[PDB]
Amino acid sequence: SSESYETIFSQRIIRDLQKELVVGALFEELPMSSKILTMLVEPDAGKATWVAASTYGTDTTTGEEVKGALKEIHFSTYKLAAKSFITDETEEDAIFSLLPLLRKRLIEAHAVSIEEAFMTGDGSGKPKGLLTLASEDSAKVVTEAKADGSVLVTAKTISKLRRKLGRHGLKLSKLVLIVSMDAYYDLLEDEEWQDVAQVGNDSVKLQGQVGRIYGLPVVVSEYFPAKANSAEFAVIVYKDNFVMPRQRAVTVERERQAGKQRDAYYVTQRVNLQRYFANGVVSGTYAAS
Amino acid sequence: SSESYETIFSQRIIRDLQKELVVGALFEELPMSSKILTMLVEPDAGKATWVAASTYGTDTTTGEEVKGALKEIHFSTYKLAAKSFITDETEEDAIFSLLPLLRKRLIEAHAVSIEEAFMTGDGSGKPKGLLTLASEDSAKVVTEAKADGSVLVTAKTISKLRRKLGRHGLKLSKLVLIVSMDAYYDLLEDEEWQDVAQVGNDSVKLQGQVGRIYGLPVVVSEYFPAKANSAEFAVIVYKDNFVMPRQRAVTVERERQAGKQRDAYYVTQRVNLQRYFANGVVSGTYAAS
Amino acid sequence: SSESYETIFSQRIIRDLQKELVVGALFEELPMSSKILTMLVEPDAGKATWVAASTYGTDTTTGEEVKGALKEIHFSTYKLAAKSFITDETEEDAIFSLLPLLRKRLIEAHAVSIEEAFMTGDGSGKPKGLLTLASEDSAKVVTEAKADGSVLVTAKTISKLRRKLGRHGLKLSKLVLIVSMDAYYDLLEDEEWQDVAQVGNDSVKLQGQVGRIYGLPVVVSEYFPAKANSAEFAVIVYKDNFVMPRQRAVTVERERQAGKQRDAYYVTQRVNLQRYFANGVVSGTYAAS
Amino acid sequence: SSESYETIFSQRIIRDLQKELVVGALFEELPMSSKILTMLVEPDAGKATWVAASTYGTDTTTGEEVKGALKEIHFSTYKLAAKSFITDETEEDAIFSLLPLLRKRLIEAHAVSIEEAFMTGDGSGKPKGLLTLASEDSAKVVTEAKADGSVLVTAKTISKLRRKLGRHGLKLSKLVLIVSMDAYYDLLEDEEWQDVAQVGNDSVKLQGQVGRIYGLPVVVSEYFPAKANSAEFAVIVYKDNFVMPRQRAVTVERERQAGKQRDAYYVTQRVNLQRYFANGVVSGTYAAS
Repeated sequence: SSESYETIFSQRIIRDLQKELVVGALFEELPMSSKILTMLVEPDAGKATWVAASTYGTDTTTGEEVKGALKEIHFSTYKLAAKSFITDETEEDAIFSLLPLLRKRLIEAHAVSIEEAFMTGDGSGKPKGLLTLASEDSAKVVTEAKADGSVLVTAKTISKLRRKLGRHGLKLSKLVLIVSMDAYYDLLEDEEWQDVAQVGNDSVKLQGQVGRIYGLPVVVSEYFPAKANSAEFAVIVYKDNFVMPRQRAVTVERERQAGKQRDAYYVTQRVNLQRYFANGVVSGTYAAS
Repeated sequence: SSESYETIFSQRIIRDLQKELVVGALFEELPMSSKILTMLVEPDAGKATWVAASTYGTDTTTGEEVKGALKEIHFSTYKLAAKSFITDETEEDAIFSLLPLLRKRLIEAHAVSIEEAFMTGDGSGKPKGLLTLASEDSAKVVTEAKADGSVLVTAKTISKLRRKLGRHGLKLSKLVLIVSMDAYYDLLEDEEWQDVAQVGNDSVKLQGQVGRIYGLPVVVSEYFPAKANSAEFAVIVYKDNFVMPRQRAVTVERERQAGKQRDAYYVTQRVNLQRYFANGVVSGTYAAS
Repeated sequence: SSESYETIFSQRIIRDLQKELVVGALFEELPMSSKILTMLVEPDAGKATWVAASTYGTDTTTGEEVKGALKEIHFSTYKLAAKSFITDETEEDAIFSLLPLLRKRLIEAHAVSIEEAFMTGDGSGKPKGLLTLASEDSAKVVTEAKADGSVLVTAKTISKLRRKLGRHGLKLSKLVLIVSMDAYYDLLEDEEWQDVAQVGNDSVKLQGQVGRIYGLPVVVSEYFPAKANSAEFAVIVYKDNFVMPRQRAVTVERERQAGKQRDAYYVTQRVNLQRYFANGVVSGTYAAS
Repeated sequence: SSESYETIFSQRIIRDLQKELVVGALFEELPMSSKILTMLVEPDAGKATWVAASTYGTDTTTGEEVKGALKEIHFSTYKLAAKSFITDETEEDAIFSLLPLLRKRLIEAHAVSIEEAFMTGDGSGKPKGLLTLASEDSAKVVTEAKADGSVLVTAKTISKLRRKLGRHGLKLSKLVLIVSMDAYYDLLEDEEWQDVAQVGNDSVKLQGQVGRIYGLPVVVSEYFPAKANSAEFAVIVYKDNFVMPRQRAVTVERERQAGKQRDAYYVTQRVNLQRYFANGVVSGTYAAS
């Protein structure tokens, strides 16, 4: 068995085993099944639930009241997908060892670029991605940090960030933060360490990553491209905004020629990303100015 | 058609299986069946149970003597419904495995709403809430920590109110304590810190809640409003104070029509959770003042 | 029905779990067959029971020698019971779950006042009370403390009294300590720890009690009357000085009336507190005089 | 006859026990098989696939995106060994078995040289010391520890080193570092211990090599050169590149006699190491600057 049925199910074993690279794929693994997944619920927005039934239980105010709502809420995927160019006609030179040692390799780049597009993706070919999203959220809190000019890397920006989002977003459950390593090195390697920047392990016995800010643990890995202009952050509630539609099977369809001794290698699971709301994150900013 | 009667024992059973929030969502639970479980009893208030009964015995002060007692020990219930359909009308091009995909979220909305109604609450339709309890208990004598910033994150507060309720009840079974996240970091991974909440299991040993301050496990659960003023404690013994007359085994009310682009699955719950005695809970305190 | 032999069992097992109040009594609880138990021996309050019996057989001083200890070794326990009564009218509603969840409080507050008697009681109706028996041994010898005006004794008195029944009490196996909670606040949270007070956990090892001096587990409070004139300490070797004859395994009888539709139960108990010899606890004073 | 056809197979098990030298050979065995081991493939430059390819899946920069890449996968260890001998005329003291005294330090010195060569190797015959490998890349990046003249041994140094690393590297997952005891001697006996270096063990639990910088079980050992210039650290992830290619199992080569009272136990070795790519570790400097 070669490019057939042998380094296949361990590929998905890796692919769940690499859920483990998570610049923010800790998100709500919606396990999709058919396709046009489409609930038409009302949001978890605005309530305030029942008067538990008697006479006129707040019968003057209000009713329904805000949104609410009915978004509605349709989802599917992008049939997300991978492929492994190598030399395959000469693969029968009796090794079977080499090749799983040649394996793993590409689940890495697979999931990494997957998360890259998952935070930097246009809803197009790949689904949606944070920095597009937070950009099209108009979330450039312009510009409370100032684009490498003046290293104002405290938390006041993050403070009114949290207190902008605190309607919708909750308080510190979980509420998260994906910065730049430059922003890291601006908010770690300092005395500030506010509430926490150091160390954000610190105990540990809880889940997340390097760094904690104000209770929010911190993520880096820089898909803002560097210096001055993007967000430098991703201050978002890790609950009230975003789930992860994955559908079902990745499959390692290792087909044949495909010539030049480089024969057909293909991997493929429909996954996606959606939320239920308006914004998760106001961040940066720190932009062109 | 589904969503009328096909998955319900499902929902009640998984609601049993995450009735599981170690904050109040288990307590002194009475799986009730009356509408109002009423009695007129006189528990541990007044007596002086046996006394010597041979010579003199109860002849001067005071007769009743003080409380007492009476309440009366009624136990109504509180109606904890939800009301989230989805439109099954044309969202039906073979879905059905959405029934193993849709649900789940809804009792999560239930139990979060349940707890936040549970700890702060008015008795009107909810029970009267435990953080509000300490407010109407005034169990909340200030100050013992200075109001978000240079907060004396001690435990002599704890010890003082500990024997104060040990004037009420006794000591160290259970005695419990619900904290803020502000009190989470403010008394986890500070120095000393305090009595004991290093480690934070703190053994773990017991039946289960994170932390153990001489027997007081540490509940964040994050519903204290910060802003310098609230408690950041909840000094109570559980195993004295407050029972849960928990009423009904839940039926959803997956009602069909409700037509014209919709359906109707109202959901339900009925419990009650009731003060057993007098003043058996303290909190904070710590406030802004 | 209920109020019956069927429900004494969940009304009598409460004794088994809360005879266990570690607040004032721990002895070899004698299991009694007869009632007015008595031995006729003279215990070893003078013996010395061989020289070898040798070439001499101790003929001169003295002729008995002293007491003795022919008391003679009597026992005669004490009936102890609250009257129990439930709403013996209203429930024909088969609640039952009720009288579990209603009481376990009668055995309890029964035991509460029982230990108020145990610490403090003139011998009739109760058996022996501690501070009343302490009020004959000159246990409250004058003085050690300074009448509620910054009282200064550490375990200084404890060393003195520790010598004073360093007499035929050895040290610290068992020999234990009860104090007051006023004594828990004038000494625990002192700096002392004079060998220990603070923190007195001090592992927490086997059974033990709250706080510890020198190894000795420590109880406080209530049943110690404060008012500066007291024993605010209670030191004794439990093992030598005092024991529990306990006769009546628990009977409560759930015969009915008792009229006015509320009927009759009775939390009968015959146990007894008894000792042997002479002065076996010295503790206080600690005066107001 | 011993040292003949027996202890070789014991030398097998000792070579399996001398897998265990927890300083170096904590990499990844490639157990090769023909002679040289080699797959055909060009290193897959650009993959980073993710088959979108919806429209022109990025049509600008670059178009490869990486020259080239062909390094490549073609590997062979060498004829590595330990010469060994004794005079076998003088273990004839009814022994036939002083190999419990004799070998081990054989196998010690074998692996001692081996991991020494991983500190101090040449790339041909021996593979490589990594300080060598530190040198070629100009990973010796200055100025950090000043020349052992006011040594600026900080982790801010290692922070800029991670500013290199944690891009293509991760953060402390897995990631490692090998020091000198002089290099540890600023991190032994200090308070610095920077964001985390504490301390050594500390929990203790996992691979816990001495020093725990941001959770790095740090190997000291050192067969570096010391004084002013070396690599005081080794900011790496072991799991980045860096596999052992190895060949066979054990072979000691026992041309026995060989007279002149000297044997020939040629304790071979057919293992190796190379990395896998380009940059893999920064360390130093810790120069004469």
